Amino acid sequence: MNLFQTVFTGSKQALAAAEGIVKQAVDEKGRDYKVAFPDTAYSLPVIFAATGKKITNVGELEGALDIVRSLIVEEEMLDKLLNSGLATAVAAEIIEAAKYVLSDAPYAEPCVGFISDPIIRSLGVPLVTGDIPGVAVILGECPDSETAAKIIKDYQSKGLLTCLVGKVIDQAIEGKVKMGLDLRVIPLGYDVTSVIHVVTIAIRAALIFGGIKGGQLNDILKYTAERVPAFVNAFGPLSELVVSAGAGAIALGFPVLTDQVVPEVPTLLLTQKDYDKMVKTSLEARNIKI
Amino acid sequence: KAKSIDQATLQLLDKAKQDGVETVWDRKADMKVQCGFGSAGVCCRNCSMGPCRVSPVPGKGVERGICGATADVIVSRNFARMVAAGTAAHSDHGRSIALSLYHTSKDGDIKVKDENKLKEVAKSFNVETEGRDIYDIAHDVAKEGLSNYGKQLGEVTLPPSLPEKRKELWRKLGVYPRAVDREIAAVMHSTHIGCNADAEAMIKMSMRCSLTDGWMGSFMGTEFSDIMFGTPHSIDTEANLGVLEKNSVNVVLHGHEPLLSEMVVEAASDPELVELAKSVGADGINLCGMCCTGNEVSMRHGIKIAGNFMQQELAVVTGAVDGLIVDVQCIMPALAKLSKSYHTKFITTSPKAHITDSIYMEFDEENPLDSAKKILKEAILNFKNRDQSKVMIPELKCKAILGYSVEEIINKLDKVVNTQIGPMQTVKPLADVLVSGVLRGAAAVVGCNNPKVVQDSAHIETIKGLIKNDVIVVVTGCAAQAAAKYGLLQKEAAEKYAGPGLATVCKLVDIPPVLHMGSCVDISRILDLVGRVANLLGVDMSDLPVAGVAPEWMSEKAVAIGTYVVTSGIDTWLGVAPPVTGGPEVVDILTNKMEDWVGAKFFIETDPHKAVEQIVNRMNEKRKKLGI
Ligand code: SF4
Repeated sequence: MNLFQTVFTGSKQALAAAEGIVKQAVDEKGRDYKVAFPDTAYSLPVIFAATGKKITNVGELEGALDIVRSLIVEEEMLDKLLNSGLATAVAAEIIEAAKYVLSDAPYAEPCVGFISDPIIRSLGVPLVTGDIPGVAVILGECPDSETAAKIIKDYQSKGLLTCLVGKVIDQAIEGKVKMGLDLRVIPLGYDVTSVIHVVTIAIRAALIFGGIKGGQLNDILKYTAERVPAFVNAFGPLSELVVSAGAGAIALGFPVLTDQVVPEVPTLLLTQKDYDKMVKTSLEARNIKI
Repeated sequence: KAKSIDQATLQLLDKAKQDGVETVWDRKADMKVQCGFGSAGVCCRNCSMGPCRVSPVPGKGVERGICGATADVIVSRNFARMVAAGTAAHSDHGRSIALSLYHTSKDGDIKVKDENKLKEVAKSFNVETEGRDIYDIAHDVAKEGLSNYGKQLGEVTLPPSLPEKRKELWRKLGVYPRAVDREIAAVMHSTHIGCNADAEAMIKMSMRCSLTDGWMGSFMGTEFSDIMFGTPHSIDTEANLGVLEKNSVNVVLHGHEPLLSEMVVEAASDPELVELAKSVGADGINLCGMCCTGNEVSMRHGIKIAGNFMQQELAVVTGAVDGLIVDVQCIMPALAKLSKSYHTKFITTSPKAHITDSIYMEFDEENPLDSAKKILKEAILNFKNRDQSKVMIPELKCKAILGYSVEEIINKLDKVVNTQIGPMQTVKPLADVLVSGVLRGAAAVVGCNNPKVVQDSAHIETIKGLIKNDVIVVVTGCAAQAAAKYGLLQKEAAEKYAGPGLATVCKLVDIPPVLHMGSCVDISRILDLVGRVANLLGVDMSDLPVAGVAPEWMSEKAVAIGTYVVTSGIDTWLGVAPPVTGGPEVVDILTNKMEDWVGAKFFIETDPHKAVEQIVNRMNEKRKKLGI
């Protein structure tokens, strides 16, 4: 299975999970039931950026699966791969929205789940200033808790805002990593779809700071690529869904670095086994100056 | 039918009609319906019992020549002789280059300009370098290269980029190369009356001969030219007939051998010659190149390219060419007649290529610079005979970027290498983009023009289709010059013609979507590149999604090139049918059975859009075989 086929398989799995969870939400709560994220002004940010539509009820959430379906075209060209990554991102957002409408408190501490607009505005000032020179999106599991803690604290000591997805949260807790918004170590959630909660940070950064109106998807992608200094460090074995989510990160212009053997793409998808050089490799790949 | 897609070509054809001079198009029209027997390859003249012609349609008419040779035998022998002639042309070019290398000296006209390249080549030839004088090394390297041409005992020396698997496959098949002249002689011997009358064996002998061109003759010529005249790097130039200057002396270098054109370029900066050009009433000296010698001087110095093969006559039709200096190969003899209608001095310089009624000034290899200065002085003095009322230079020229040797490509690829990962100075970024599928493949577009095809149409259509399908294109020779004239050799072309993956790659690496890798002998560079990629991936060259295209080929050299490209394991599309349709067995060998032998085969397709589609499908199926 080559890179394109891996991304397409991951996007289809994300679509299947989104369809299942949306069906569950439709069964339990009804199509008139409200759909929203806590304290946001852009409804579902990824769908709002891609199309301009605001998802307000469960029926509209079910109708948002058509966006995911139309974004998956299985032809081995780079544009289709980027669109398939975006389909995975939209599907992950739909899954997170369904989680919020199904459970009153989908995320428990230390996971924070969705990040509200006021937090985005608070982080915007140090973002453009340079006190936050980048965003380290750490996903998966490191071979040890010690190495995960070392990498996370290396990013933290450099001022980067690091977000954690997956078992790396538990490894960092075992590694005595101090977490919080002021400490710049944000645990999003144990599921892969929780990575969307940092993706919407970039998307809304284009909506708030950039002033790009909803539906101008190419302008949003250009803004995230040229303004948001985010990158992905994917540790541990990578499923097709993880690779598809990484394709979404690449579609947003965010390079993906991993310790796994993957079909490398220069400046976009890079393998770095040496955990002692992963921080420097990511800073170089994202062109970050400390 | 239109004669060309190039507007400057069309304007000069109108001028040639107004001036009452004949062109290659006019002679093609005069030839009318060409002989069917010769077109199918079923005519034989190998002995004076003939001429013999057998039916191109099996089961009808005369079946055998007088000696009993079948249509397949006649076709296979004719094809083999074309391969032998092409191999001879390329090998003679490389032999001259090696002899020039052998005569290099510190204080002479010919020096060593790339010592690192010479040391790497010496490593490839098992020549010691440590603690040695550079010219002693150069002479030893030249001796080894010369031995490759005529050794009768032992094995020849092949470049390290050639995969071990490909060499083992050649040895098992029986096509492993011997000395170049020995293989040419073997082909000529086996086509003699009453020798080889088996099509498969004949084709295998021709493949064996073509390998000595691709991997020994052209390769050594290219690498020694780099050693003596400098490795090409990315450089700007201008292309098409508009580069001629009305108010300057115009000196057009046509042919293939680079030593003469290098010495002419050096002589053009001589203060006495510049002063002489001023004194004859010209603003200066304007050197322009055509065909492969133009490609060489343009790759290494940015000399403007006046035009490719079927434009050579039109260069004279402008009435502005004060001197036309030619060495060997692809020099239309009609130029001698044509220059009578203008003031142009048509100067032959090589004992290998005498042309009747041209001015012969033998280029002296013993004193190359002085000889080049004398020839250039004749061209400059001819400026006084210019008739400015007969001058018409089209205002049509195009910016081009070239100089993409393998070394230059590797240097460009270093830009997209993460320093914390590495390694540097490899083809690894290219291998990565090919394996990931961001690039679907790489295609080489090579070859001449041919009056049978609208000039430059097939080259341009094939190149645009390939780059639109995210296939990166490397170009050589007259195809490269067609791309230069059209405007494809530009960074902007990436966003104008390329597909998404290739556009992203071009933006990241800062290269045009079409890479000009030099002259016809520089096709060896392409081989080198492919080999490196294969050696990096641990596979044979036949496992890669690569292809070669000759949309508008005419020469025997093109036949030899396609043969050795297929024998190396690279599928080749021919835009002009070779004279083999009369032999069904030969057609079946070249287009079907060759894949069993060397993993690649010929594709005959005269429609460029269909050729692009077939190339994409073949690359995709090879990718699926490879798992990428
Ligand atoms: S070699 Fe045979 S087929 Fe050819 S001309 Fe002589 S007799 Fe005829």
